[PDB]
Amino acid sequence: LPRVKHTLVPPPFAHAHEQVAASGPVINEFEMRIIEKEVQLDEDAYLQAMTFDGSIPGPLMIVHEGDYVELTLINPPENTMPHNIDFHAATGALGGGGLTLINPGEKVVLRFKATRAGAFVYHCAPGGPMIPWHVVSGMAGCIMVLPRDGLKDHEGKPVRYDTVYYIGESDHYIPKDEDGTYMRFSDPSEGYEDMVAVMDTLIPSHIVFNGAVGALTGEGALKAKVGDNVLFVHSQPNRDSRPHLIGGHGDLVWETGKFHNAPERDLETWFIRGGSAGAALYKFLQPGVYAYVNHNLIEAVHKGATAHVLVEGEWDNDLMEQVVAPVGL
Amino acid sequence: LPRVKHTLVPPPFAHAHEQVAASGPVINEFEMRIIEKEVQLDEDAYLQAMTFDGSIPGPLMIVHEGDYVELTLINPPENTMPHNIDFHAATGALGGGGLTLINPGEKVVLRFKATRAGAFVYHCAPGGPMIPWHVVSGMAGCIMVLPRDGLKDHEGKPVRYDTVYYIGESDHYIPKDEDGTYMRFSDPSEGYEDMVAVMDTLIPSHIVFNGAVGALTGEGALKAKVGDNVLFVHSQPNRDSRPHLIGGHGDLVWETGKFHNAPERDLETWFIRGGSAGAALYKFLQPGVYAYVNHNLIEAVHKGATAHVLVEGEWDNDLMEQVVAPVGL
Amino acid sequence: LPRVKHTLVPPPFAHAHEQVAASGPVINEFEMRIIEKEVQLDEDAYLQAMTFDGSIPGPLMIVHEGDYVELTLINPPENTMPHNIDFHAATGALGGGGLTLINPGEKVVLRFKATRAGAFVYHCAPGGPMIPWHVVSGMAGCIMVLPRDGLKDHEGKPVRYDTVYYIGESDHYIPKDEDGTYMRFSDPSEGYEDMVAVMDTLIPSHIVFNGAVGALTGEGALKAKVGDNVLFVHSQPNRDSRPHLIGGHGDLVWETGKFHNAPERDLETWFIRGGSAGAALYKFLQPGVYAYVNHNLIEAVHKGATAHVLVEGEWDNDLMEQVVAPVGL
Ligand SMILES: O=N[O-]
Ligand SMILES: O=N[O-]
Ligand SMILES: O=N[O-]
Ligand SMILES: O=N[O-]
Ligand SMILES: O=N[O-]
Ligand SMILES: O=N[O-]
Ligand SMILES: [Cu+2]
Ligand SMILES: [Cu+2]
Ligand SMILES: [Cu+2]
Ligand SMILES: [Cu+2]
Ligand SMILES: [Cu+2]
Ligand SMILES: [Cu+2]
Repeated sequence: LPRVKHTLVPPPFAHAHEQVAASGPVINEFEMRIIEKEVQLDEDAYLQAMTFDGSIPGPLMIVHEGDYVELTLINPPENTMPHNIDFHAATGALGGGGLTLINPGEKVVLRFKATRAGAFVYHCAPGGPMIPWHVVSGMAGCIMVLPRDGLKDHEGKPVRYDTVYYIGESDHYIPKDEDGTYMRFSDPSEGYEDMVAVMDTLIPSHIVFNGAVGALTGEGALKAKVGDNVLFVHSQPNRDSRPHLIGGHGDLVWETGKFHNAPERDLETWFIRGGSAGAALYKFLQPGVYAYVNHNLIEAVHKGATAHVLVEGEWDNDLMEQVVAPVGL
Repeated sequence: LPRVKHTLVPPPFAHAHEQVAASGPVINEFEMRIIEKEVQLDEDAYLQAMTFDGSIPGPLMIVHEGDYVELTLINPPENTMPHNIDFHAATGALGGGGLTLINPGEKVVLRFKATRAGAFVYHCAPGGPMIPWHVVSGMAGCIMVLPRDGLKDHEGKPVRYDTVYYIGESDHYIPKDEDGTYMRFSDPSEGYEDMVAVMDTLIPSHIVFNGAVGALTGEGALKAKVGDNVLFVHSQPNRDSRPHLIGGHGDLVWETGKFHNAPERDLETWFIRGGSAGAALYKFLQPGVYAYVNHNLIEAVHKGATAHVLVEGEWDNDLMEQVVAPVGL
Repeated sequence: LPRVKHTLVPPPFAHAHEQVAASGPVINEFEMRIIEKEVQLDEDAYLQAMTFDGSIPGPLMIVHEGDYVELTLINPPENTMPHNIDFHAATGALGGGGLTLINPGEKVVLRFKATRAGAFVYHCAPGGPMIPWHVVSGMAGCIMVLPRDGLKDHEGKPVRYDTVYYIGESDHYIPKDEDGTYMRFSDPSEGYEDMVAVMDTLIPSHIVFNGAVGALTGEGALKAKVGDNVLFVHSQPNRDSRPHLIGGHGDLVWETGKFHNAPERDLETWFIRGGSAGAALYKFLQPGVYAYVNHNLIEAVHKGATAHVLVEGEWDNDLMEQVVAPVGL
């Protein structure tokens, strides 16, 4: 088999790829470096993060069904924790968790066959209580396994996207000092017991896209043009989400994320099961600002789960028109 | 195009309509008036509500796929807030939110084309933090866009309902005084900061059908007869629900709510994604009292999410029979 | 019609049955005894349980679509509560609830026709507030109604399992003494008011498989061999779950649980709606330890929702291989 090396791009973007496989099965080589660091979630709020390649989420990997994935995972010596990786895309050894546990200052190389098409979470899962703590510290990402013959719709005809954005949603449990302010810590372990108490309540303090409140707004706002077919791949490794495109729809949605399943059409809001990634296509019809949200609007607005899409193009009054502008009674 | 004016009926009922379109595409004219008022949720519990037409939920609008909807929205001068409307049925301008923001004492007229069949939430969404607050104050409703050729089942054959009921479920976050009693306020704004703290916990104090605990029980109990095919359209603008008909089933269920998708059959309980409306048909087989619930039974019973259906007709012992009555051991 | 008597086996196992019906419609006789008892949920944590046959969940009953089910339900005189049973599999009388309410020291015999294929919750539901309390005390179980002609896949071809395990997930609301320790009580009623306060927060203290933390680990660990097609039937009577097989997938999944619906394939995680039971088949490919979890990993690890599967067989390096073992940088 040919081998193909890849250079990962941080989310929400995607490394280069073909939808329809150019070749026969290949071996896909990726490398990631584990990075522990405090990140800023919001104006007043920080997280002792544990990341794949410095990002929340970890970067998107793309391959085709029946390729192999061979990943060099590196845990640099300044890190304080063992770490590993579980690919939900993979068969055996706890998704690879059982074969990839590395200490600060080790590497490991795992190969699995991508026997199943879909977008799949991958996350760290060291063992027992370390499993939820590491995930809720940001250590999760997504791999997308495209059918060899590109995407097909509900009746088997090819559909093609012009753009893919990877939206990684994550819940976090930032504990608070006696004064009601979020706590800062020097390292993750110092934060461990107080994070646990928050985690036990199952109420996230933040729920964010691409690692921070507003990360996908302002300078981070996603971009498209009328007529673009955009694929929105959305992961949530630990808790449910109900993605909605305000002003738009899901044209084709695989909310359970697996491309050989029939997608649903015309959805207003769909459902991402915690522990999973889903995918929705939408072809933009109208220019202007859109917002992509978790539709528990408390989660979208008070917790952080809002992204913006800026869309240029010609407006169509047939689809919508302000007939009479805001006027006195 | 012909224009058709409609007189809205408050939920759970529906204004008059045809399932199969009588005509070609038409323009559907609706008008609603925004009403802010304290409503009573339960014996000891009140809400500073913000409503479309005085009801929680806002009334059901019905049209056919490819019609237009032209809505006059009015915000009377005694109201204290700007308000707007986002139709999830609509394409562009944040579902119409961006073109319908009106101050107390203004109106606006929005037209959109109903290009997509299904039941869809519509809700107020003024901007930022006002978005979740206004929704959780009751400002949401549903529009149903029926395929031109009526409803079809999993294999494309026509199915027809004899009755539709619109069940609008809403979560609310009523804050409490120091003594553990729910607070009352003079206006919504006075309640804003204390409601926010409750909202941040993501735990609703109430979760109600048609605006109040027991609203669809007693005098409000829904009604049918053995042999009636009833469509139960169920909205939840902000939080998930898991509707179940006790004693019954969903014969055909579009839990994501969009009629061109294949429905599922024989369901015991289905799932309404927060931010969405779904629909289930059931043809009654047995007379007697049924309960329609959110099947987190804590939500159904402690929070308010229970409705009753009273069904008359002949009992069938073949389906169920008490073989031996309650007798001593 | 023939009558067939059954001897129930406690979960996670299943009484003997045929997948494809041996005979024409029959009458299935079952008997269960209600048992109230304190059970141990975790090292430091007990529940005033109310059970069908002494187990959480109550045992799995299996029949074929169009059979009848005739159940003798017995409430022994040492119990302190009335109790009843609602089969979600059943049509009329609140799933049988309305015809089966028995006092301590009575029995009742209910017959219903199993007109609908799928796995269905059955639970106690005495009336009003007793409904959620009795369920969250463990009184729920599952009945599985197999199509007469066995299971079929997405395109109608027969699929056959070698093993079925019934995984019953339950949320519990164990209140705590002033010192932060879980309370013990002498009887359920003594615990009623303090459990209620916990229930009102909607945050479970425990969320367990087969009635206790670790119940399906260690000596309880599920077992299979490479090449076994295992059916995992998973119930949750009151709250949602997101089952995931770590190291595996759902080959065919009916997450809403009803076998005449098309299953989805290749799922990483699926969704069990509170108030329902779902089913997933998986044919093991790799030997070793797997974990079956609720993929809110806080729920899986901090709350109790983890089971283990121990699988023997030959390892396949084509599916996965540790290319380079854990080595220094
Ligand atoms: O396949 N997107 O360039
Ligand atoms: O319609 N977006 O909340
Ligand atoms: O279409 N119901 O009268
Ligand atoms: O079966 N109704 O809770
Ligand atoms: O049908 N399992 O022996
Ligand atoms: O991939 N199991 O958390
Ligand atoms: Cu880690
Ligand atoms: Cu996982
Ligand atoms: Cu408003
Ligand atoms: Cu919305
Ligand atoms: Cu009971
Ligand atoms: Cu039930």
